[PDB]
Amino acid sequence: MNVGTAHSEVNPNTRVMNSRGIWLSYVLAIGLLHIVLLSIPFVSVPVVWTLTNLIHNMGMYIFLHTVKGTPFETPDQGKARLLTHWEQMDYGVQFTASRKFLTITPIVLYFLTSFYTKYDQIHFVLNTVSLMSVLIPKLPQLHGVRIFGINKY
Amino acid sequence: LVEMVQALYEAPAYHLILEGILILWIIRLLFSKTYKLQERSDLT
Amino acid sequence: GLYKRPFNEAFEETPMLVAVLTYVGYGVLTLFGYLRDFLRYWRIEKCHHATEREEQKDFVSLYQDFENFYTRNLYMRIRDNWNRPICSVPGARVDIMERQSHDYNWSFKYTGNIIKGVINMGSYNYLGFARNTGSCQEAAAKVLEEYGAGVCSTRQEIGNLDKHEELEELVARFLGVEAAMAYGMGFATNSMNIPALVGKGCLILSDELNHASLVLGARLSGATIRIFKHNNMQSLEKLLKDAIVYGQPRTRRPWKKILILVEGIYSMEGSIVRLPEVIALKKKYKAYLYLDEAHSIGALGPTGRGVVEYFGLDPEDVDVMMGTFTKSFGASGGYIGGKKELIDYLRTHSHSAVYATSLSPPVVEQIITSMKCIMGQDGTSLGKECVQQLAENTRYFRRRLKEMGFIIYGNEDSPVVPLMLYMPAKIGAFGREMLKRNIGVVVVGFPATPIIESRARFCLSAAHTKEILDTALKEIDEVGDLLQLKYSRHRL
Amino acid sequence: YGMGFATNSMNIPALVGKGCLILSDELNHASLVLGARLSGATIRIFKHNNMQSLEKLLKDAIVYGQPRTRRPWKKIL
Repeated sequence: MNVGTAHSEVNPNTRVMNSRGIWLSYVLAIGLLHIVLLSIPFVSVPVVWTLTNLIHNMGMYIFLHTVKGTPFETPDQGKARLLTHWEQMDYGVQFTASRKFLTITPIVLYFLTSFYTKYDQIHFVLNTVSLMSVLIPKLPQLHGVRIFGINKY
Repeated sequence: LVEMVQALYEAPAYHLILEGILILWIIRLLFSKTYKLQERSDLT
Repeated sequence: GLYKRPFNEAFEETPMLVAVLTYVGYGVLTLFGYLRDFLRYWRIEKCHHATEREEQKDFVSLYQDFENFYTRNLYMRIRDNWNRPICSVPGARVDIMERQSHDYNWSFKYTGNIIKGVINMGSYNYLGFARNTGSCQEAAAKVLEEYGAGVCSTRQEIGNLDKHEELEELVARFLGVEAAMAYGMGFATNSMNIPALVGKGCLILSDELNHASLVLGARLSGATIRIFKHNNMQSLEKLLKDAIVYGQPRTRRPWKKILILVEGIYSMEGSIVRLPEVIALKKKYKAYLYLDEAHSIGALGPTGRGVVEYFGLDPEDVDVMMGTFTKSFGASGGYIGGKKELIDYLRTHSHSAVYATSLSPPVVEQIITSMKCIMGQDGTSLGKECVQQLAENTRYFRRRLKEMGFIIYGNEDSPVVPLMLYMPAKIGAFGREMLKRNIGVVVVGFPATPIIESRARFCLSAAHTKEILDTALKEIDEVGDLLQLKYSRHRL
Repeated sequence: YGMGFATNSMNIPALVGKGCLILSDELNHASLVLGARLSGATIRIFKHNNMQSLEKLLKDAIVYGQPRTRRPWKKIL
């Protein structure tokens, strides 16, 4: 339906993360991904956890930090065609329960996978470079900055 | 419990350093009560 | 401020399981939409869309593809619920022309058959003034034969007529305010008269659920806009305090003016504004009030003067009283009422007064006859019966729906009943099944509403009889059993 | 008046009160400083014979206004 029929927000996207049951759905999605990975016979538990962390971090990066804009036409005349979803969230307020939860959960997953990976070096470097890739953009200093002009336009 | 402690003891030092700095980061985030607006302006 | 009568409203919360299933559905739709876009881009599947001409292929693309995402992938699938053509007067029963699509709603073809006698729950005729045969129609026909249809000039120029002055004085008597002015479009009323009242350096406080016309009018004027929560007088009071104290953001100076835009009845939410507390706050903090009464001017009130009569308040407290003739009176138009000085200032400085064509004469005749019937100048008892019947139908329908186990929003008095579906597929399913059983309804989706909350709105009328309501209620019960739409914990 | 010290100490309070601003040099006599203190006005000190400092203080005082609640100063002395 048209944007603005039943609410006055120019960008509904900014609030999709504060809705009811979204956090529980996110957690259940991570759990379902983990179970689907466990369903593979030849794969071993430490590399299962490495794959869980890698796939989660890749998808979360793609959605939160790669895709920019709004899927629906918005009546604010294009505030956020250049902004990504993380920048759009909560109209640019840097801290919020949603942002704190979203930036805390990858670290918890990293601790769990470090425990279950038997502290191996190869897995450690993979998981840590992935965690850095996710966590570097979350810094308030890196708001609306494109390194080497990637995804600016 | 005990097995977890032994497994943590078996790990290198840089890994525990990283985990400690990360838990410190989590504490800082969870106690970052300030909510900035991220706006820049000056009078003309 | 205090309420002479109780103020009952209920907004039940979404069960957690339903929220989780909602997000499952939206995720599946998003993934399959991305897949469909990938298929279409590589030309593996032909796209059923119009493309720019070859002469302009090297121009910059006119649209951004990502903006149309929800239109192609989700809106197109259930597009058949909206834009249903009719071929009859939109009374309690309407005739809907039938259409069929063989390419999954991308293109529609009209079959010969026309559905007849559909129970109408989508039109806005609250008092049932939409008749093709009546006294109003005869008066409109006479004025059409005399004055012709439409005027070809502007009010400030030769386009002003005597019928317009007669309508303005009648409206001023109806509302109880000193003076009123009439416009040819309800949307244009706000969009063209909010900029005149308020400009740069003033503050506008808007509800979360304001109509698009009010938001557009606020945007066109240079005033700062701050949004308080829906019917939360704590939020309104806090915003007023901070606005008066801290002043303008860049250079902390006093605001020239503070204007509060609110509505009588919110159509989608179903709620009625807490007018006494708003009036108390505006009196305490010296702020002006703009009251949109499109949905409440005919439906609410013991006699039908609007929200101000419903609560029993004083019309002189409301600074600006907007309104629309489309909903209740059955003819297109709009109006603003208030003090004589305000009305004269608008007569001189309104955009539509200067540049836009004035209203058609048959429409003003229809409005005059309808409004005289409502206030009872003709002496016929049709004035009281319509309002009483609307109130009875509202109470009966709302109570009997709440006792079936559905979730319903809004006050007990408001004649708009939003039932909640909560799931994207159930929107299309409810629309199609209700049409299959000869009931016409209106459904809304995610971009319009909060993501979890998807609803179907019923607009009751004084034309609906007890038999019609009972038939509709039994059909709604059957559908709710079929689609499992009774999420109410308090009632079963 | 019968005393030069008393002149300032007793007549600066009469001219200026709370809500006004007083701009003082770095080298003002003790009588002027005491008279400024006795009145409730805010006191800001610019550098000795530095009209850049005086101009900057005047600009900021007129622009930003009172510290707690940014309102115009009643007077500037």
